[PDB]
Amino acid sequence: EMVKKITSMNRGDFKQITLATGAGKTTELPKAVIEEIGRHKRVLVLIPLRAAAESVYQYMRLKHPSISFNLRIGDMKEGDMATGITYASYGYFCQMPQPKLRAAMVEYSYIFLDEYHCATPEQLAIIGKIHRFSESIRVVAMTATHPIEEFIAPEVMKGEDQFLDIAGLKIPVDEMKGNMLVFVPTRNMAVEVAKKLKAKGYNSGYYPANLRVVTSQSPYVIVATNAIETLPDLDTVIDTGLKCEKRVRVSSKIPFIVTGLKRMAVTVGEQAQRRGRVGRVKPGRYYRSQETATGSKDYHYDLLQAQRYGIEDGINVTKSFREMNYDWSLYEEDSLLITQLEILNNLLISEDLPAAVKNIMARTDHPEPIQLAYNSYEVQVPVLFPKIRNGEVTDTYENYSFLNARKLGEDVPVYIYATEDEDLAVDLLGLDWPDPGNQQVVETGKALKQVTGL
Repeated sequence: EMVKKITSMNRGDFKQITLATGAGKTTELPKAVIEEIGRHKRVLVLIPLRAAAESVYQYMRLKHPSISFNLRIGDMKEGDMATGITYASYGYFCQMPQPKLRAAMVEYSYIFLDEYHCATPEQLAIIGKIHRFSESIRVVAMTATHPIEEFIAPEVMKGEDQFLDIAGLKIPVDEMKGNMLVFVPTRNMAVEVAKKLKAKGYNSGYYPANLRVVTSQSPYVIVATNAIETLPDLDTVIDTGLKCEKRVRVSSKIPFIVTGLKRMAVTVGEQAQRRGRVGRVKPGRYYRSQETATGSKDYHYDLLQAQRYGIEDGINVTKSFREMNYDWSLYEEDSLLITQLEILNNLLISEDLPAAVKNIMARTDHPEPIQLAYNSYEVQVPVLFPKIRNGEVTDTYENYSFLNARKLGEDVPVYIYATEDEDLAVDLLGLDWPDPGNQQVVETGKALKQVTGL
């Protein structure tokens, strides 16, 4: 039925498709579109995960031997002209330079965007990069967006006397005749307060081989992280409603960009994963905490990692994102931070990147190679900041391949981009970030003070 909606479209129109019925919104809708449009025509489907693109590819070449199917999760294909439907990852087209990306994308009758709501750096790069020639393409963006009892589990006050201590959540002792699953933010608590249940008397386990031995005996009470990737006869769910995910702080004073792991609330979909862990077998329970699960995923960190894919081509990934989201209306905007990340994206690409630094990004194991690109405007040698452990300065450092870095000492560098832990060392060692020495970063700073005021 939605086929004649999709087949109304000219080159230069976009549609958002909400419906996600059956085991394949991304399987059945393009099938129906290529039935109507013809097997002589190439159709593109873009899937976040590499494995999901392969899984859907295997299933569709099996259910449908009349229609041709193609997989693109690896290396580039030059002059690629496969005539059927193509299941590809976003990372695949993220290899492509802008002439090649254009040359690839105009060759399709339709381009289907699957699970745009994940907002991975490869996703935000692609969707922003294709909107640059939005006039030449037909773009369709689709998404997904037994009894369970609701109680907001109340927070435990310090020094307080039919309840048990579960990381500051009030859950009754009577619910320890069942089988319960604890969701926690810190990668540390799932070792510690999971040990505590065993130190209280409750049979417990953390986050494969250790899981199989733990799962068999009862009562079982497990503390776990975000691993949907079901469960042996799960009775009850407890949720702290929080997670540990990356944030980006922007300031007009050095360091301009600060990033790191932070305790933030989950989304509605990410909560539905926690709400939907029990129930299917028998009517189970749900105990969340007193924080609102957000409507959208806060993507601003991934948007920063996304800027890396615009450097070689000279594309402002953040500018390209802003305009795409004005036309297509895919995501929620924090106007101020988006506006702030843009001026930094003007700094990032204001100059040609030095050939040496352009090598280091490609071959290193640094989790944030973008940090090297931002700091190259002020620093010619990367700086090893002493690692922070349990909020305190250590003697340990990060050994990252190809960095050729200088250890901090007391010499504090002029950094445009820093980490919370790097910023904390400078607080705690009793030290100060110096002022900008390069005028282009001065210019960016003046601009960021201006855009916060309004």
